[PDB]
Amino acid sequence: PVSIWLIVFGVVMGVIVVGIVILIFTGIRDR
Amino acid sequence: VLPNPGLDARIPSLAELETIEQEEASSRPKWDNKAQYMLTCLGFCVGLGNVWRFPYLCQSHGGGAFMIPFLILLVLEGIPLLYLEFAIGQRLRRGSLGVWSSIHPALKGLGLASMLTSFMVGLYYNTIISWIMWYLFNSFQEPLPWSDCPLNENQTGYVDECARSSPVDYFWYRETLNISTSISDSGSIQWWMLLCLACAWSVLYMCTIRGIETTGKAVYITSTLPYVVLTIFLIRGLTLKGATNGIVFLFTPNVTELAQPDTWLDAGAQVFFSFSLAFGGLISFSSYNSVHNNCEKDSVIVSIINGFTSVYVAIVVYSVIGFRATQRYDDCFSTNILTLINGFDLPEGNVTQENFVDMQQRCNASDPAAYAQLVFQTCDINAFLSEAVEGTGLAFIVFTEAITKMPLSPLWSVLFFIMLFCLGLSSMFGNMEGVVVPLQDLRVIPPKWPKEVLTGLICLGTFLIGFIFTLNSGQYWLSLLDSYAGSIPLLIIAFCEMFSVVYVYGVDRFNKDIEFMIGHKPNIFWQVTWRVVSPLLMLIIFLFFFVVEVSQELTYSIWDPGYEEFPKSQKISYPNWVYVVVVIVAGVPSLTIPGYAIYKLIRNH
Ligand SMILES: *[C@@H]1O[C@H](CO)[C@@H](O[C@@H]2O[C@H](CO)[C@@H](O)[C@H](O)[C@H]2NC(C)=O)[C@H](O)[C@H]1NC(C)=O
Ligand SMILES: *[C@@H]1O[C@H](CO)[C@@H](O)[C@H](O)[C@H]1NC(C)=O
Ligand SMILES: *[C@@H]1O[C@H](CO)[C@@H](O)[C@H](O)[C@H]1NC(C)=O
Ligand SMILES: *[C@@H]1O[C@H](CO)[C@@H](O)[C@H](O)[C@H]1NC(C)=O
Ligand SMILES: *[C@@H]1O[C@H](CO)[C@@H](O)[C@H](O)[C@H]1NC(C)=O
Repeated sequence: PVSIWLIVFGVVMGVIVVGIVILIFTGIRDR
Repeated sequence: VLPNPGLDARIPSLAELETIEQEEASSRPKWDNKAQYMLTCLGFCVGLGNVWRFPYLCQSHGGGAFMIPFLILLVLEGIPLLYLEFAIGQRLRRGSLGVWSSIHPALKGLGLASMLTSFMVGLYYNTIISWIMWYLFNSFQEPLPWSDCPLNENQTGYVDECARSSPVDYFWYRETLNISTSISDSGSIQWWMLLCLACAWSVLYMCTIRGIETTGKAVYITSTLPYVVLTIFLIRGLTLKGATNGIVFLFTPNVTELAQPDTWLDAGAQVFFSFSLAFGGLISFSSYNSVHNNCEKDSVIVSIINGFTSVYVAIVVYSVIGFRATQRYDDCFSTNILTLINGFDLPEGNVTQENFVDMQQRCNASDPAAYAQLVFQTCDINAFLSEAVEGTGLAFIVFTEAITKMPLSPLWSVLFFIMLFCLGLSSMFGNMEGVVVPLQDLRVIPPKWPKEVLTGLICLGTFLIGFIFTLNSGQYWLSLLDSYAGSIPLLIIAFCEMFSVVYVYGVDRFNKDIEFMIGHKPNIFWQVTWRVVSPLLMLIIFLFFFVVEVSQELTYSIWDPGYEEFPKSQKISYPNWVYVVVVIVAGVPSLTIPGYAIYKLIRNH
């Protein structure tokens, strides 16, 4: 009922964009 | 030896090099450890070609012996080249395009040929990682989606092409790719694949954001993990049913295959891809080291681990092929048992494998005209071990079928697809280093706009060109470019690096400068292979290319489900407009090396 390959995509695509955000953040910061 | 003037006051000088590193601590990145540099160089040599390209060529070309060929060619092309590439970046202190423009600035095409080659290899290798993480998302469920056929509309029979083919062969061509019947017929963008592509490029932009001070920890993990998993697959692979029957089949020597012009080409063109030579990334990674770093000991350690790993992955791969071929031989031979039991009324455990042939003739001597309707199979090993699958099918229709017949199916599939992911990732780091650093020495953007902004426009710009391989015919496009591209550019760029250091820079200036870094001017073995052996040995690989290109009858494989005698193979002879694509991807990286050299010599004079 959930299309199980979508929710594993979701918890992976969640980590990467918050992994990127913090990245650019600290970047410009110590920049 | 070639008379170029003004070599000094264009490169740094030898007495000035002891002061240049206490000022390039700013405005130039630097490694933290020595192991941070060796782990990002092993990840650039080992990836995705030791899995589905080398163990096929190790066997198909008289395995057990091909080892011999692959070896010699190694300590002859590979060693010398890698060494000369490591020692040229440490000295001239620039990237790839800055080194060849420092020595005779009318040359400059080796930097632009390495950038065009790194753009095209990293464009389609980020679609293979897009396919790999699609199979990783479809794990974490105990009935795997490539384990059984779906029902159609009335729930009475299977889907028609899942029954004639295999269910795994159905998950690739219809539920992953949705492939078409030709390269001419293309459709829509196929959303799921697109989402996956996005994910791949995003995961790549997070790891290579701030140049080299991110791909450090990255390399660490993305370089060890692959090794540990590969190991875990050895003590599981050598235990199942039919390993040591697929290891022996890999190492059977056939000495007739040594006397072939096609053997030594792909054994030669694998060495330039077992390493990462003529790509322009190993010069930019070596240019961050200290000036007195030993680059002679690094090129031997890197090449020993690369020659040991390629044998080590072939042991792991052919243990799984040996398990799948023993299983298919037993689920074939048990159906030849089941036919006569259903026709001659014999007990259950009656007529096993030890007594097949004698119980064939006991029945036909008992009563004739009842054996004539019996359909038996002629299945035998060395016919189940001998399929010629290569390039993507060794992971998506061969390796993942043997995983479903193991004990814990959704755990050996998560461990298998995170490993491939890691390999892909390290190779990606390499190619990205290859396209960003020559795009800074060209100065396409102002000296504002920091390192986050240039990498973000490469990861977004190569994403939109990657829409070609998400179409319905997107797998015929990816099988086209690969080979060609790689091969040609690699060989050509690799020859002019060995030429323009020995005969344009000067191998006598080179020796002195090397000695200044390490001491002990290199041996007679280094002087022989640099001067005479490896430039000569790289010409007969270039001569064998135009021998095997003019007679192989260039074709490609399609799927075509609505076709008479369907699940065998197909070759249908590429259209005439595809030579435009072959000339573009293989010719213009090869022709910018003379093309800029003709332009610069007629702009001055
Ligand atoms: C060892 O390698 C040779 C080299 O190709 C294989 O040889 C050929 O066999 C085919 C039969 O299908 C002939 O059409 C070719 O002309 C043969 N080539 C030569 C050069 O004679 C041979 O099959 C390999 N050995 C085994 C056991 O497979
Ligand atoms: C199969 O399904 C179709 C509708 O998709 C239906 O018309 C047909 O009667 C079904 N066949 C059987 C044998 O039930
Ligand atoms: C691709 O899949 C869609 C449904 O997802 C289907 O309508 C279409 O026919 C498929 N393409 C081909 C070439 O069969
Ligand atoms: C198969 O049947 C024959 C016929 O009686 C019998 O002698 C033999 O023991 C049987 N084999 C097994 C494994 O039971
Ligand atoms: C029974 O069939 C086999 C298969 O063709 C044949 O070789 C054999 O000779 C037959 N037996 C007799 C008695 O003809």
